[PDB]
Amino acid sequence: SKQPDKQRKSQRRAPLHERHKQVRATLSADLREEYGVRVNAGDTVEVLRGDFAGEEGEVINVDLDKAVIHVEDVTLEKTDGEEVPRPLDTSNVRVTDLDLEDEKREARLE
Amino acid sequence: KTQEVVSLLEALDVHADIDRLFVTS
Amino acid sequence: PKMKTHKMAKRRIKITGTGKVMAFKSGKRHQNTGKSGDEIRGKGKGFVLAKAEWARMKLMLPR
RNA sequence: GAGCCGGUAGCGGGCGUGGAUCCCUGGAUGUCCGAAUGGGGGAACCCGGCCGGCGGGAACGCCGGUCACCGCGCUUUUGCGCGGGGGGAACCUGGGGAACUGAAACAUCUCAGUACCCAGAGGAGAGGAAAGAGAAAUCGACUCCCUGAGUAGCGGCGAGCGAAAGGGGACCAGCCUAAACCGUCCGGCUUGUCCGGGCGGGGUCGUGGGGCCCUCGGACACCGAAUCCCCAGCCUAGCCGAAGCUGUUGGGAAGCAGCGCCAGAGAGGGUGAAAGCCCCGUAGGCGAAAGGUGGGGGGAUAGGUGAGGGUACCCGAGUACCCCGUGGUUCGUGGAGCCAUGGGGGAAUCUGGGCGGACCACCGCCUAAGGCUAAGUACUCCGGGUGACCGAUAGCGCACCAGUACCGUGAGGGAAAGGUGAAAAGAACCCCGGGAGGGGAGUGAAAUAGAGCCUGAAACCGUGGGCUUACAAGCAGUCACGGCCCCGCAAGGGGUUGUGGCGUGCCUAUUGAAGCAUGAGCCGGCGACUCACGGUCGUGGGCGAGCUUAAGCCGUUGAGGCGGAGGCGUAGGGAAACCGAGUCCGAACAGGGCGCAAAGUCCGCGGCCGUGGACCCGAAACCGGG
RNA sequence: GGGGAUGACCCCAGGCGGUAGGGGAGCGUUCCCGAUGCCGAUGAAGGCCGACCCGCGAGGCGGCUGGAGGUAAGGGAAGUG
RNA sequence: GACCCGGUGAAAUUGAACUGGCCGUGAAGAUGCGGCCUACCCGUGGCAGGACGAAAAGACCCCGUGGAGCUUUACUGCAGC
Repeated sequence: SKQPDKQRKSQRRAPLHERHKQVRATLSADLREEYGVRVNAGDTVEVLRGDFAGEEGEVINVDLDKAVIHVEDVTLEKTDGEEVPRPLDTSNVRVTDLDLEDEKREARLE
Repeated sequence: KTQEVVSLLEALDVHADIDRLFVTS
Repeated sequence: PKMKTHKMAKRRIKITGTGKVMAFKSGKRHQNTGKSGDEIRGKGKGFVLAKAEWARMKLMLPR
């Protein structure tokens, strides 16, 4: 990690969990100001960019794999028809309703 | 402290300052 | 790096800072010449011009 | 730390916070070939002994396991139990060991102890405490840098080849062994007194050892390894980890605009178009191990050497030395030595014996004819960084189903092919059609972005228009004028041409060139006077005495600084002795060299020259291993 | 050569065909400076066309193209034409 | 077979070309230089003469103090005797 490429190298060649590193982000008021450690991968979010900028949505599939995630909102319909989930670019994921009814969720980040 | 720097800075800022070269002795 | 036909440097060949050079008369003698006396009065130094250039040069550095 | 059954997207079915996928290390399996070694053998396949379960052996019988090549010592016994080998891109040393080419031929020679082939050790080997050096009575491992010297000099003295002690620097360290003398003894001859070999004595550093007599004297000296846990370094992932939102043109914004913060971390990348504050597991920095490798550093382990005089002396080699015939060396047979040896002679053990280049006298130097010795220089398979390095015809030839596709019998040769998109949302359905492929519809920021689908120019083929075309030469054309057509830079140009004037292409190499001499069919990309060290003259400029090595230290940026062996000017004349602004010839005041400062010197850029493959490609051929 | 302010202007003299070849001076090309240098989604580049600048090798500029750059008013560098 | 039909659909050489005969000319055997004479625009089946036609950077030549095979009382050496 001292050159532009070792980034990819460690990032996805080493811990997929590093990809979780990718998971990293932030959220609403409460939680966020509250602090900034430990998360939920699958939590609620709003997209702060793209036409979909400022759009209300929920995180369903934490998809560190393809290096991003899927939220019910950020979705598009096909051409044949059927509607389906959009490839969501980590980059503008704002979490807020901090998924926590899950005791463990609470324990870890709120 | 670098904020202290902030300080001496307030003391004599300028574009020449922008130039700015750090020398101790 | 570099050198001199160290040879001509040695047989005949030397420079006075003038940037010029001499070698021995060499007109006969030191081989045949039952020849003479006054001619023998012919072996102090010879100063060949212009050419004393490939000369000088090739020697360049030391002498 | 919460997703996963790899690159395959798909189906069909599944695992995991009663720390899954995966990162690491340390595990068992580990089919068959390949030193192959159990035997054979066109590898990757076919053959053999014991244990092996006992296996179906339904009222009938296995694989599996296993197991043994040979060179190596030696506990010899009947030999049991050790080491080897097979690799390896380049690096090392030794064994062996070449033509071209330069000398403008070519026999010496150079290319070189170069290429190659070989054996072998390593992680580095090389080598390495002196029969040295040199000579100031001085120096002291071996190696590697600079310097010394392109000197001293080797030489059809022709091309060329060309050192070393000393100074500077990095590094630093030292130890044995036969070496019979002693004793120990074993085993012998055959008892003595002989050699013999396992034990110590010594087991030599700069000469002593041993053996005799008295002085001894009575504890800090660890190498190359041995040892502890040490920071054991690393081994991959370790983890924290500062700080803006609202507006807004936008298909998108991180952008314009408003105001808000960070900050020893305004290194860079990823983010739908360029953000310090959005992602970044980055620089700020802290971080961290139960495994697998150190120096340091600590200890004992510690091995291990460590004083005095005497005495008739016994104590590291089988050959030095010499003569012939070769080697290294700078030495090309030479006035020609030192070491190393091929072949014959065949010494001396301290007044021994080589040495200082023929030799002789005296001096000075060293102590051979055994062994080990980390570190200071080389090298790159591999990991990291960094680049006035490259951008797919450039980089390694290969940026990803390439040393493979393919000609080769074989050894061997050896391509080309990257990019759509922001992400597929990749194109249902409808339409002609055998279909592909074409039209609609939907994505959409565009799809004349549409799947070999970015930017996709030229060559060249098409489809529409303007003009122009049948008594006419020429590439070409271009100067004039006219007719018709367009006037987004209008009373002037645009394109086209009927006529008319004058008019032999282009490039190489040529006395001379349309050329019928060459060159070249078209367009697009590659493509040829450079670098390095010398030297040189020009000059820009820093002192005139001017100037720098190797190195040591300082280093986001990472900053240059300090180093004073040396080498070029400071007179030179000579062959030299040597003298010297004089100096050689000579014995004569006659000339040649010089004196005459006019002074350089370093660095920078530049015309050039020498060695370099060195303006570029171009053959026959000689040589090496296959 | 006669003054030149830096240009430049003027007079005359005074030529100015040119290969090997020798001397001066410019041009664009991808790079390193960003010598108290930064343009661009209302386009970086390259492309596609042109009756203002240069003696010129080139400039500028306007139009259409296309998706992402990269320039450097000045010196430095070279796999340059 | 050629020729006409339908299906298929290369190749060397090539600057480029809308390329006459003449008599002359030039480097000396010219379609494109001069004066002149015929001469309409295109094509396919043909005939070979010219385009010094193609193929090949003469192998006959000479030149480079070029190469490789063989020869003897050429030089020098090595082998084996």
